[PDB]
Amino acid sequence: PYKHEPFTNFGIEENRKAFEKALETVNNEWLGQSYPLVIDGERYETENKIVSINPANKEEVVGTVSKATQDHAEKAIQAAAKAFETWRYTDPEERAAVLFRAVAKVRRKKHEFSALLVKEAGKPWNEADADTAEAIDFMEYYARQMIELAKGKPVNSREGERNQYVYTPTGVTVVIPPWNFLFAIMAGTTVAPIVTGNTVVLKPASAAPVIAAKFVEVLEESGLPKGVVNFVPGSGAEVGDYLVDHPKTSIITFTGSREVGTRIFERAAKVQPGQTHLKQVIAEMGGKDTVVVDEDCDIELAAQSIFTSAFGFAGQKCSAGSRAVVHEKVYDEVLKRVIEITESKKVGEPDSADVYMGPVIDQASFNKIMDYIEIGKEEGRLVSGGKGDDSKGYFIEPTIFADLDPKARLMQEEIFGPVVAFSKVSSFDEALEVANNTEYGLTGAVITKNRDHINRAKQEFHVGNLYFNRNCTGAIVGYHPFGGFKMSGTDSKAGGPDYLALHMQAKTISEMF
Repeated sequence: PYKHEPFTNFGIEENRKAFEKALETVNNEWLGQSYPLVIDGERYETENKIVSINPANKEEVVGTVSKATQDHAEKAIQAAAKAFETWRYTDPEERAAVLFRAVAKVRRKKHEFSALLVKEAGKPWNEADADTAEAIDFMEYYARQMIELAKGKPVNSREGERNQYVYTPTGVTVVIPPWNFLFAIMAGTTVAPIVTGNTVVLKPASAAPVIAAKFVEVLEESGLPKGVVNFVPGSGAEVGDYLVDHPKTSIITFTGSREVGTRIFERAAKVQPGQTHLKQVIAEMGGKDTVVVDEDCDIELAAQSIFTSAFGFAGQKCSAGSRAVVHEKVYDEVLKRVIEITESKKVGEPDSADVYMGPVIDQASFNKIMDYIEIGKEEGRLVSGGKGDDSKGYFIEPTIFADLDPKARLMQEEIFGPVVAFSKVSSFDEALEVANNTEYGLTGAVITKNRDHINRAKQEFHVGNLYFNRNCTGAIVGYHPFGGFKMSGTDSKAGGPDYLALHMQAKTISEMF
């Protein structure tokens, strides 16, 4: 019985005023508060801290969170291990219930959760609203999915026996979510194991730990027993490796970079002394996403599709289309039109609805993107943006490079910033060739009036999320399941039908009479 959370229409004055009301509530009350580690229901504070800043205004502290060590991580694993022993026998109805009232708490404070993402992550108003609505969706949808899974799957029974095929919970689950989709993905990859009866150690992205802290609190208020959820933000150097390596860790659910995910996949397979199981890794490892524009297309749609793909949340999306692969017949026109839409938009602090683009997340991220913009001048032609300054916030203009070789670094490597790369092709055959030439297979868009080309792409464009005559940054839970092939990870389709069963192990029960 599921339909998605409607986005806030920011054209109505009645909606615009409520968000304005909510942002000053966050500005004055929610901000600058202090958040401890949470292990087995107990609050741990350290003298050493992670300081969360407003990326649009680098000297406004959003909050200061305690930083965990290898000892705190050790205690978190045991907390979750011990808590698993009872939580795994909890009625699926009473696990889905924790999610249902956690939804209700988030829906009540919808605009102020959104306003915190604005503050902590530098998210524009529509983007921050979409993240919260998507967080709501995950919880609603995974609650309902567990109810359905508790019915089991039918198998054949011979005359004189009763055969049952059911799902059981697995073990301790290390959750490592990213900074970019700070709410939704972290809400989804946290609630999915918990509703399926597993116990969680949550290592939120240190680039944004206040939302996760606020979310952990929401789950404690929702009926979670001590140790089911554990909050341990810290260094991937000390804490991260330790959680992955631990003998009692059963599953790691990871969303982030390819280089980190590769390390995790490799490390988790190594059966440690005292380990009595094989570790499962669920990994979404970003992408390098492609908008194919055919010879015969709606040009306006092609341009609007490239634009939103490239510059939704300053290009800092796993799904972000940093690649424009465009037919020679329409090349110069589509490029002309993309430049017009791009530089008509306003980049600044998201203190109003009309700001389409905010800043990047931090200094390290600012540097990397700025290091990549230099590479684009050596490899292509700068036709828009390329300017950035980190003096008030980490602000970089939406950047467009043209005339790229299909094998250029800018056409191959994840940038996670407001950058597109244009490449001209001379047929649809060559367009799929270049579209398929990266190490990734997350998302892809095709813009075409040609029916044969749609049908061909359905078989031949090798991405997990394939789109026709629209942008490649859709991903709505229950409508478009999300996950990719190749180096985009293990293709675990978040917000689809198969995802909860990935956290569970099947049990066959048979009684001979």
